[PDB]
Amino acid sequence: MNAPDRFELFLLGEGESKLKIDPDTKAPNAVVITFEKEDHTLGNLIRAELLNDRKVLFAAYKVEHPFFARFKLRIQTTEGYDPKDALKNACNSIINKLGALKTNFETEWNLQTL
Amino acid sequence: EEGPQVKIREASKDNVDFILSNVDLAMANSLRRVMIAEIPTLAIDSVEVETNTTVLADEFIAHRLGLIPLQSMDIEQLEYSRDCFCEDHCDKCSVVLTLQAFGESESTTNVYSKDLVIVSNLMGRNIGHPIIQDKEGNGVLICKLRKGQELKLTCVAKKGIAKEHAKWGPAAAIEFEYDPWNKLKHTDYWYEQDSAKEWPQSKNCEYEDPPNEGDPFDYKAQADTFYMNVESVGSIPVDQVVVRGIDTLQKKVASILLALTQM
Amino acid sequence: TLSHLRRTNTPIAKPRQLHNTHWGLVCPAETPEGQACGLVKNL
Amino acid sequence: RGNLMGKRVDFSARTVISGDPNLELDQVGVPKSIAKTLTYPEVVTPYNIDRLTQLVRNGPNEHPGAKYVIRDSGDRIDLRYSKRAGDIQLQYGWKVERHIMDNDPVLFNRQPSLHKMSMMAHRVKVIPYSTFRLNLSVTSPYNADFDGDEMNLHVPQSEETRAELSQLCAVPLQIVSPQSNKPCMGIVQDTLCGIRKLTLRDTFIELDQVLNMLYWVPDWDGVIPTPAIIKPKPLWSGKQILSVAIPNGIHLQRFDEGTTLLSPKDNGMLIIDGQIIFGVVEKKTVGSSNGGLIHVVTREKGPQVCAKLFGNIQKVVNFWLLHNGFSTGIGDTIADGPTMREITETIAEAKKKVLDVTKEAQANLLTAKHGMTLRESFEDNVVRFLNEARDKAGRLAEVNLKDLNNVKQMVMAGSKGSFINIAQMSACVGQQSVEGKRIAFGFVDRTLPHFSKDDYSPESKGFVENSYLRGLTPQEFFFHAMGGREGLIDTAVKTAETGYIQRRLVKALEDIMVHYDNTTRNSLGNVIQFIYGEDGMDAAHIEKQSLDTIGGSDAAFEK
Amino acid sequence: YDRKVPSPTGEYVKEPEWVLETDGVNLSEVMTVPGIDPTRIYTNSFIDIMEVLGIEAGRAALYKEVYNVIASDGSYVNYRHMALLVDVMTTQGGLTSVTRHGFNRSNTGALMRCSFEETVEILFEAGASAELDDCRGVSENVILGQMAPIGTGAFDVMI
Amino acid sequence: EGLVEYIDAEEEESILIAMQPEDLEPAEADVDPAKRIRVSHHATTFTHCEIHPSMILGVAASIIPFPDHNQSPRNTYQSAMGKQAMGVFLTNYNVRMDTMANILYYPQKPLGTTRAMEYLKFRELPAGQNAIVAIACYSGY
Amino acid sequence: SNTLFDDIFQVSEVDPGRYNKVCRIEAASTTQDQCKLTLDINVELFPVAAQDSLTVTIASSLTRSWRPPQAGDRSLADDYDYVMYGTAYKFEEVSKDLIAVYYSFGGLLMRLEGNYRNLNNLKQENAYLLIRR
Amino acid sequence: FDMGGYFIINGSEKVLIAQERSAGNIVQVFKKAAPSPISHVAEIRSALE
Amino acid sequence: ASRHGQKGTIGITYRREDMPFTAEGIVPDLIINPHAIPSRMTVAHLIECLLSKVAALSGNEGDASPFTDITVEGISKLLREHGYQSRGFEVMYNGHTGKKLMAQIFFGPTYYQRLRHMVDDKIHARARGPMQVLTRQPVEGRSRDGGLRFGEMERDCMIAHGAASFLKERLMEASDAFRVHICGICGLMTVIAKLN
Amino acid sequence: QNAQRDAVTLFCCLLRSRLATRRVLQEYRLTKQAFDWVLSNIEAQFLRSVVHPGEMVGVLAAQSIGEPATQMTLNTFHFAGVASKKVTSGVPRLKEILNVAKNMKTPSLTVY
Amino acid sequence: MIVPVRCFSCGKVVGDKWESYLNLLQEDELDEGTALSRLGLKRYCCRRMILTHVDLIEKFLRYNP
Amino acid sequence: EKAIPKDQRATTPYMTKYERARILGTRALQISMNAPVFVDLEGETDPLRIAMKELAEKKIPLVIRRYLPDGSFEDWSVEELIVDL
RNA sequence: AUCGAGAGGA
Ligand SMILES: O=c1ccn([C@H]2C[C@H](O)[C@@H](COP(=O)(O)OP(=O)(O)OP(=O)(O)O)O2)c(=O)[nH]1
Ligand SMILES: [Mg+2]
Ligand SMILES: [Mg+2]
Ligand SMILES: [Zn+2]
Ligand SMILES: [Zn+2]
Repeated sequence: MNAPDRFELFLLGEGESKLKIDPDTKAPNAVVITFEKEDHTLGNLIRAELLNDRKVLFAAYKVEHPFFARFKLRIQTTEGYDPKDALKNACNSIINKLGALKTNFETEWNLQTL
Repeated sequence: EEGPQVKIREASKDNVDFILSNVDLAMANSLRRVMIAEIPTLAIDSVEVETNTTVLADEFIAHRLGLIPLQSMDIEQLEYSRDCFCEDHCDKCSVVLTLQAFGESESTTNVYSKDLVIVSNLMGRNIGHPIIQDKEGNGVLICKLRKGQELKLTCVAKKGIAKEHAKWGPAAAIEFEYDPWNKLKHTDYWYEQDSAKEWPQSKNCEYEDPPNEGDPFDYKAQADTFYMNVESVGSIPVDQVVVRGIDTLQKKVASILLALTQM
Repeated sequence: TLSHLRRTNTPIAKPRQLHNTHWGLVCPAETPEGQACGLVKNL
Repeated sequence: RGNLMGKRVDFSARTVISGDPNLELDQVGVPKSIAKTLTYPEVVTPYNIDRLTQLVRNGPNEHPGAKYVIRDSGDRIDLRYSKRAGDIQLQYGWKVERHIMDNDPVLFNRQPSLHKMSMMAHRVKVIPYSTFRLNLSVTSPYNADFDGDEMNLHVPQSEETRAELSQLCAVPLQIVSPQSNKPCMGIVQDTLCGIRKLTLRDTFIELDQVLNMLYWVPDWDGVIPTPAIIKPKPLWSGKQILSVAIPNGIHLQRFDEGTTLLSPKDNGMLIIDGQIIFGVVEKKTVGSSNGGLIHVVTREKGPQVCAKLFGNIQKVVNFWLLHNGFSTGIGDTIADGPTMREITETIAEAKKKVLDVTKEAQANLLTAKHGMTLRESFEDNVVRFLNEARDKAGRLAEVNLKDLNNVKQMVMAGSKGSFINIAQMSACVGQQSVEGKRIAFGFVDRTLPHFSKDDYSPESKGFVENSYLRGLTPQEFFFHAMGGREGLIDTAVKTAETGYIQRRLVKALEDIMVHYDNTTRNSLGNVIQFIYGEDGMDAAHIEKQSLDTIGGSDAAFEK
Repeated sequence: YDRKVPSPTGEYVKEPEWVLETDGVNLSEVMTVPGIDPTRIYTNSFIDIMEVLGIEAGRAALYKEVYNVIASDGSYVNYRHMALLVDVMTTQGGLTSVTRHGFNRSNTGALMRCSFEETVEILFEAGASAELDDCRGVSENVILGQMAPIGTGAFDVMI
Repeated sequence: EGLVEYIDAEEEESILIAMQPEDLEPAEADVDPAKRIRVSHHATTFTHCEIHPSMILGVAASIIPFPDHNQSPRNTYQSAMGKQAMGVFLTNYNVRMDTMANILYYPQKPLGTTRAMEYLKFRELPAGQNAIVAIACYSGY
Repeated sequence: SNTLFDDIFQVSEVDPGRYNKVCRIEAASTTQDQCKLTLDINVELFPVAAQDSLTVTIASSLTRSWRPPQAGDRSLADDYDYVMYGTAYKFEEVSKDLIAVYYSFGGLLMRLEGNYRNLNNLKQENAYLLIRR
Repeated sequence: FDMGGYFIINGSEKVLIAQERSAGNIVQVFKKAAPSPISHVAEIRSALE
Repeated sequence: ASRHGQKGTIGITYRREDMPFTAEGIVPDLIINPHAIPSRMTVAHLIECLLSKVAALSGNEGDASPFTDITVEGISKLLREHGYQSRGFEVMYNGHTGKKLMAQIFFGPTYYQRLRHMVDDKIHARARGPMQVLTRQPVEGRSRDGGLRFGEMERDCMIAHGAASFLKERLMEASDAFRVHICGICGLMTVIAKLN
Repeated sequence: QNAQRDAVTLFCCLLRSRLATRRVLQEYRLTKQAFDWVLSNIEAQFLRSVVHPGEMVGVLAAQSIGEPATQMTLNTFHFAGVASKKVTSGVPRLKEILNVAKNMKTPSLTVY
Repeated sequence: MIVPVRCFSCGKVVGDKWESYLNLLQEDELDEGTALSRLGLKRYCCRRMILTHVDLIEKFLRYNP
Repeated sequence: EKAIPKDQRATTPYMTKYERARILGTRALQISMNAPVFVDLEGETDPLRIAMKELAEKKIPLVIRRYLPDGSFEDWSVEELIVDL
């Protein structure tokens, strides 16, 4: 009865938009992005992947309260490299691994009987 | 083929068992979380009761009907009511079910999901067909009736995801295990005498090399190669659960790529 | 309900202590805390 | 007493409470419907009118909102009815009864309130669900758990009322209490357990984790510190990142048992500027102890900084803990095959040792200890041979618990459990007692009617050879029951007694206060002390310090 | 007993002593006995210490005795508080118990002594002696709904 | 047929009661270390035997599984709470009309029971569920 | 900048003091007689047995944030296996002429004792330890 | 499953609670408080059944 | 409640994905703290859970009759026969990361009770409402939209803090409060105020 | 002025034991600049340490004694093993003391 | 109160197995262990779902109206 | 009368936590009720934070009347009272 | 609504 609605874990309320990007005031060349209506499914996946890129000085994420779906991702990169480009590559990399994982599974599946 | 590597060891209409190698731990898990909670399915989400002189409470029954698995094959061509421009719902987005039974005999009268009747135009697609894996043809006993008792209701099955209500999950249980011999020192065995004799070796010990005491601890070695088994509840055939899994996860990565562009 | 119907009450030198003679007659565990503890008993 | 010394009040609210690690020490999570019920009257200033005209429009039904707008001419306007509720032009000097919003000062109290710390001002944080949420570290001054305890909250209605709340009653500046010249709050439960686990010299964490932890601290200056290990694989120590949570200019020194600036047991504590040099962080360090980290940080850096310190030590350790895990099984109460035999042959000796004394007393060769009865001395001897029996059996079992034993880890961490607890769970429950004596002959010349008459042996009178693991015998079960009742009884009797003592103390000192000349007086103006506490000093700004001129030889003093 | 006492060289050393321990109290009879130290003899009955050694030694044993309840238990409470209790029980000349007989008999304001115990008869003899009420007691202002002369209201604000 | 007898505390005063037929008299003629340590025979002049020691307990404490492994005041606490637990107080409940009725959707009989439940109608009318519990510091919530 | 100390020690004792990944080690140099070293080593990363002639150094060099190695084109004063980074925290005098320092590597402790450690290991929050072969 | 044993008064089901009292016609001696003249006392509460 | 006086309330609900999971992919309906085990000495709760686990595997009747011959050793033997570490432990993965937990977890079924006392029959909040006739004070009880007692014992805490204004305000603006006319000579409420 | 000298006596003993010449130069090696700074804190912190006129110490003391009272256990004791070590402790003792009770359970002389 | 659909803890449908279970017990005289095994209930959470279950609906149906 | 001259005043020159909590409180009431402000409000809109600023810069025109148990009193401007604490 | 009583929570 004081419970929030269940769809507020995935549906973006009005105004609220998926990403908000903020310039970090601590270290130079670092940024902090808030992700509305996401979680460890995505935060932990982007972060671990954003860490394979050797021009990424820093990358971490965190759900500040488990009541809400928003999580924060902080990225820092080498001079010359934009933090948003590092994210972009991070995503693409994932997406290609997944279209790979998918074709590989389908092929396997069809070779099975029963 | 280029990337992450999959190998089936068993398949049925209900389970797929596979090794999954050349992948990041964070991906394997992320995939399971999505596979559990985020792949769209059809289930009942409105019941309108005309008569319920049963032994059970209205919303008690309504609850049971939620959890009844329904064919979700062609789900991708059905809309969310929140989206669809209809007022309330139509055959473009929702599927209407009926249920009637009256107490006929002296003996107790049973009410099974096989008794649900689709009434919406299906527009020829594989949607809403209360999944029966039962051997005698009637799956999921909804409720029981005496002699003169009656139940007459109307259901509306809609597209949804586990995150909303757990009824909407095609998941069941997902077995997930890496590094069966603990070569990675990801765990620390609790014991009284001797670890190995005290803890049972997992079935997946045959698929990896023995640790060998004569070797120092490998500190570069990483979480890679994952033994999984995905079980399907019924609404989507197993393979598809993993596939729309891999897919919905790909789709939601992209929604971000996209979001970077607009702003 | 089964509990309530087998209850004892005791109005007003050591009336609250589980006395040796209770053994078998009055449950040694079941009694309310505080206030009227060990005065109210169950069989 | 019932309508003047205390009365039922408006603007006060009540619910079940729950703990929330991601909440600030001085915050309080207010369930949102409550937040929509309770109101603050606020005058209309050019500084607020943009927040207020907006807030009026939102109306009584959506959160950040208002009912009732009071104008001059005294007259109210009900924002739930009234046709002009989506109209309305606020004048300067009108009042708007707004809803309670994030960061409003509110009095928060748990009963019985017996204490200044049973009543603290918190910062509001409106939240979903119907429980007040609080930081675990404000658990103790309130003396509250989360097994269904319930707390009140009173909302200040006036400007200086709220001043008086956030300047006198605020949580941060109740951290260090005049009661005992020591902090009344500290790290507890999970965090206290984890912070030990985290700080072991064995605990190392690698890059991935380290970055999320760093990030978890909201004060963190964005500087990865250099890893203790940079050889084959950059690793950080638990001590290393925990230190990120501890501020600058913070010095602390301990020494426990075998502590030699080289802590060959990793005990004691040395913290040299924001950095921990050696020693496991536990209770004596980070509890509500006297020369502890909290005491120091409050005193050195201020309440505000110290308040946030709880926040940080939690956010990290809790995070670390989540990903390490911690449990406790029944396997954690099983001694030793060989150890069980020892414990058994240890009780068994104390059995014969009692036999012998008894056998002695029965043959009239027992002598009375000066000033006590013949039979009194026997009871004394026997009761002693049996307490020693239990305690020795207990230590035999404690010695045998490995460091990986979860029970033993909560004991070492000082988070929950004692020696007696290990003892009774796995060695031997011990002697039972009522009225300060071993079990009484309730039936004539025996304790239960399964015994013979004039039987004085251990088992006959309440000794419980078994442990909670092995299970009590029928007789033992009953005796222990008799002992337990006696405990429940005077817990019910204590709270009655002490509740009255408190009232009388309170009522008898009530009007004693320090006047504007440091003289201590009452309403009558009678001097009680001439200089408060004999030194004019405040109890909170005092700590235990060592008087160097007192001890040591006359040579050593001179040198 | 253990006893720490200055060695000939300066430092304190463990020097153990025989101490006699009694059931019952007759103080001014046993101190005058030959062979004992009359200077360090002690009794828990502070109500006797008060009687033989006067009010101050009373105050001192009373405190020592209250302190001993806390400490023996395992708790610590700063001295200034017990000192204040002990002082309050003692600034009247003898021992005033924290009881409707002790402190509440004092001639503080009627309104504030009535709020404790014996509410009505404290208010009867108040009407009978025509008592003047100070209105400096916390409780009297609580009762009147005014701002008590307390912390915040201990003074005045002015232009 | 004089196989069983009634006794009140007064009479209890004059009798020697065994605790179990076997472990309290088969004679004298090896041991399991896990088992709770026994008293003795040590008195061989019995007049009566307990029907069963567990009957010393009332109706509420009869639901507690392994009470002889619990510290006694807890046992008292559980008997305070057994009374407050939702269940199915009667079968005809859809027919009665009384202020306040609480029924569990899916009552389960518990997985560990007592022989006393059999006579207390608890597995027929349970109050409780078999929840898969995990003992762990997780979120810290 | 630059080295601060050097010597080949001979390990006299390896003790696993109630730990699993760490060991306190006892060693003395073979080149110099009045010199000794006690040390906490991560014995999962760099295993050490009794009488294992290790080489030991301190530096202060090869401050901002630590960036990941990315040693595509890098160079650190490491020709070595095991390498730590710590803080000096007591410089002790064992009278007449003997001196001893204490180092902490976030808890992994070191105690070194000699004399010609003279105009060398200052009050520096610096110091890296380097061990080889 | 209903066990009975309760009454019903104005459609409210009522339970009578057992009352503990001391038994009559039993004779008992009681050592009495030291600040009183009576050393011991024997007592009987005699009533008709 | 469990049936060993283990009270206590829900602090939060995680969906199945955020829960810790076993390798077979089981997940807890419930997580309780290892920290409410060792002071309370409720070993029966531990034994239940171990026993209950074997029932559920073998399909048997968990017998927890007090004074019987069943042992934690006995049970454990039976439990290892079904293929699990005999003391009730089980390797688990954190659900956020997939990463294996360092610590193993005692994990098994355990009879739990749902008691009366649910939050939404306690949440109570007043900000002015109905008043008693006699004392012009807030009425008693939630079920009637009443106030909460600010007791004399709480009034003490407020005095200790020195909060004089806030104490006056609780005891005037909230709750009571009234204006009367006083005789300057007699000092009584005799004055008839023909006010206005 | 006399009361003021006393109020401070004990702190000055600590003050001199610490800020004594040999120490200030040999143990903790202060310089003229650090030393005035030390003399400057010690004053400030001392003034910040004084009690505030206004403090309600009456109530503060009561609650500082009643509150740990409510945490006390064993109104018997663990002295119990000995049948004569029965010195009235814990809450029933507080009850006597606060009551100035003429007839206490365990009167005792301790004789030196 | 009728067999619940879907095991609580995991989500496997068990609501269609009550009839069969009662028959494997009565008709083939099997034991609840091998009964449960044969119905394809391996994980012990789903096993508890059916083994615990008490079918009170029978007694409810016994009231005439 | 009674009073006490600005000389021979024996009470602390420092403000007490209770003096300042009331001062802030009192000023916070005036600011909140639109009365004029004597400081450069660097974007502060909170009436109490504004009273805190006016304090830090000793531009609050109030006087404390400290009472003595005899009845006599000492006056202190908020200007002259030290606000360490 | 009020007076009483009883049950129960921390
Ligand atoms: O210094 C202490 C003393 C006790 N306890 C805990 C131990 C146990 O978990 C609980 C038992 O004490 P008690 O029975 O007095 O209180 P409770 O258990 O918290 O129950 P409740 O809150 O209902 O009074 O208090 C501590 O954590 N620290
Ligand atoms: Mg507690
Ligand atoms: Mg509680
Ligand atoms: Zn539609
Ligand atoms: Zn299941």
